[PDB]
Amino acid sequence: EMVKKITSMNRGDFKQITLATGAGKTTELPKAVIEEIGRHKRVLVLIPLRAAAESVYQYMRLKHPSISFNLRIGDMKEGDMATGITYASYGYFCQMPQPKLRAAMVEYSYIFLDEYHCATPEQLAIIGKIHRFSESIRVVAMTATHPIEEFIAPEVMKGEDQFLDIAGLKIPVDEMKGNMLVFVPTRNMAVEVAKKLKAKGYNSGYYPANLRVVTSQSPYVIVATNAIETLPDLDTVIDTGLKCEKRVRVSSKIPFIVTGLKRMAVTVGEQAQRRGRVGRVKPGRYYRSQETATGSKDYHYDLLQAQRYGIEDGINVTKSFREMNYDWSLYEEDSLLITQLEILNNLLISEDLPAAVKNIMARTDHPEPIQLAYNSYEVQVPVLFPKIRNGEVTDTYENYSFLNARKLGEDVPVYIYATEDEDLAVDLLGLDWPDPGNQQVVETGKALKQVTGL
Repeated sequence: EMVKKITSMNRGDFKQITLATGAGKTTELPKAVIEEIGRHKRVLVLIPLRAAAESVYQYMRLKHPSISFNLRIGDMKEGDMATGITYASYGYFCQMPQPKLRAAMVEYSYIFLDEYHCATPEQLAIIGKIHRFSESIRVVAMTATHPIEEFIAPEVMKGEDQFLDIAGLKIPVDEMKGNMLVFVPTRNMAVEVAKKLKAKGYNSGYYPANLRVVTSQSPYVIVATNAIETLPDLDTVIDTGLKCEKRVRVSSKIPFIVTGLKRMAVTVGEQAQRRGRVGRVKPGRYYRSQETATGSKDYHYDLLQAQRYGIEDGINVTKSFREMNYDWSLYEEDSLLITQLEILNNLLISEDLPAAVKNIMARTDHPEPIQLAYNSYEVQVPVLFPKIRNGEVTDTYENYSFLNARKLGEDVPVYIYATEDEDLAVDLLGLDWPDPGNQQVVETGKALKQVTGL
């Protein structure tokens, strides 16, 4: 039925498709579109995960031997002209330079965007990069967006006397005749307060081989992280409603960009994963905490990692994102931070990147190679900041391949981009970030003070 909606479209129109019925919104809708449009025509489907693109590819070449199917999760294909439907990852087209990306994308009758709501750096790069020639393409963006009892589990006050201590959540002792699953933010608590249940008397386990031995005996009470990737006869769910995910702080004073792991609330979909862990077998329970699960995923960190894919081509990934989201209306905007990340994206690409630094990004194991690109405007040698452990300065450092870095000492560098832990060392060692020495970063700073005021 939605086929004649999709087949109304000219080159230069976009549609958002909400419906996600059956085991394949991304399987059945393009099938129906290529039935109507013809097997002589190439159709593109873009899937976040590499494995999901392969899984859907295997299933569709099996259910449908009349229609041709193609997989693109690896290396580039030059002059690629496969005539059927193509299941590809976003990372695949993220290899492509802008002439090649254009040359690839105009060759399709339709381009289907699957699970745009994940907002991975490869996703935000692609969707922003294709909107640059939005006039030449037909773009369709689709998404997904037994009894369970609701109680907001109340927070435990310090020094307080039919309840048990579960990381500051009030859950009754009577619910320890069942089988319960604890969701926690810190990668540390799932070792510690999971040990505590065993130190209280409750049979417990953390986050494969250790899981199989733990799962068999009862009562079982497990503390776990975000691993949907079901469960042996799960009775009850407890949720702290929080997670540990990356944030980006922007300031007009050095360091301009600060990033790191932070305790933030989950989304509605990410909560539905926690709400939907029990129930299917028998009517189970749900105990969340007193924080609102957000409507959208806060993507601003991934948007920063996304800027890396615009450097070689000279594309402002953040500018390209802003305009795409004005036309297509895919995501929620924090106007101020988006506006702030843009001026930094003007700094990032204001100059040609030095050939040496352009090598280091490609071959290193640094989790944030973008940090090297931002700091190259002020620093010619990367700086090893002493690692922070349990909020305190250590003697340990990060050994990252190809960095050729200088250890901090007391010499504090002029950094445009820093980490919370790097910023904390400078607080705690009793030290100060110096002022900008390069005028282009001065210019960016003046601009960021201006855009916060309004």
